[PDB]
Amino acid sequence: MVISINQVRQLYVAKALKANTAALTTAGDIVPKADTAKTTLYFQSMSPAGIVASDKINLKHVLYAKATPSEALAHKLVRYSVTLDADVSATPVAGQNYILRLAFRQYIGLSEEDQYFKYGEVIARSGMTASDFYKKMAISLAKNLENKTESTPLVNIYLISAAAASTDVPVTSATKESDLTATDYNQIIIEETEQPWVLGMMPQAFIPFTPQFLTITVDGEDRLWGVATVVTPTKTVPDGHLIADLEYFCMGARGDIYRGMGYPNIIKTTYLVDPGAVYDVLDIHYFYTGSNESVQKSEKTITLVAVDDGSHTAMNALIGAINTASGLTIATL
Amino acid sequence: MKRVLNLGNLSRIVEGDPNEITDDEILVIKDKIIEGKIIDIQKRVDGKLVSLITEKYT
Repeated sequence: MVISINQVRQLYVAKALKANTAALTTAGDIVPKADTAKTTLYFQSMSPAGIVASDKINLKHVLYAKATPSEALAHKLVRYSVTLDADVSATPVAGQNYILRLAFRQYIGLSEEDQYFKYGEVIARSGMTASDFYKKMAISLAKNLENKTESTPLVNIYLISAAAASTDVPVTSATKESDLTATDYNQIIIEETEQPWVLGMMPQAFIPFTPQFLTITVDGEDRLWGVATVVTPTKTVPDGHLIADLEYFCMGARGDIYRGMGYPNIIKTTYLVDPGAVYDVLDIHYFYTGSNESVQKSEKTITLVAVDDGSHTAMNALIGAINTASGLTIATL
Repeated sequence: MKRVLNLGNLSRIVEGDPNEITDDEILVIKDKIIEGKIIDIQKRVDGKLVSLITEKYT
């Protein structure tokens, strides 16, 4: 998860807020320090290897300072709703191959020229009601998607009974028609997947898809048999991994930039972000100017991250202390 | 036993929209619920699209 920096970006984790530097005992403790006036701002950050302190911010040269509510970083899993097109026919027509084409973008590569396609097949029979078609279609998708010898997990198939309308029922390549017993299956849902993630190696990413349909011959003409709707999602990624990869990257601006390259001959760096939690982020921008001829600026970013208990309590405590010690008015969350 | 119509009049047995069926062509309406069965054979007479199968009751 390499990012772009305005001449630098630094990160410090706030696992606990203290009043003085004589109280920085634990390896996440932080405290904002500033003059009795308002001339410089810096933070005393307790590292796993002793106290440290951020760069010194000239408060005449603070450009912007703003926090985030920890929900602007969650990625909602793109959810779809497949259905028979009533216009063509509200039921399958016997003797027709109701194929479905799942077009995938951002497959192994990172561009969209990198595409991948996965199909489903359902040959309709006489008396094949709609629920049975969705059942057999979902199963064909699962089977063709998750063959035990298929590396990447691409999508999660689901089904919804018109009775519930909310509780989506899963469909795996291990699922059997015997397990799907209802008869009022209204539609087929398809959803994204949290691809595998590795700290510093494999960034948080997703494979976008769109269900594309194939033509069938209804009364005399070739027509698409379904409808691919983009319904509102219900599942998110909790932002834990973005911050972890952010710290991993932003602690090389403050230390070992090799992070394992010459393996036996490396430095071991500790990280205080728990990937599995959810964080609210504070970010400060500023710059440094020199004297007579050295007027050029050097803009900088000092970044903080706290833990979101759902009420933005810790990040609010930070902002309170920073504004009390700096005269700033960073808006609370 | 012999063929029912010259292939010229059989090549005009089509499968489509009832609104686009003129004369010099016969229409077949395939059945959906049933695979091979047919619903009706139709032939236009005076703008109306009438059936050639005689209605049969109990």
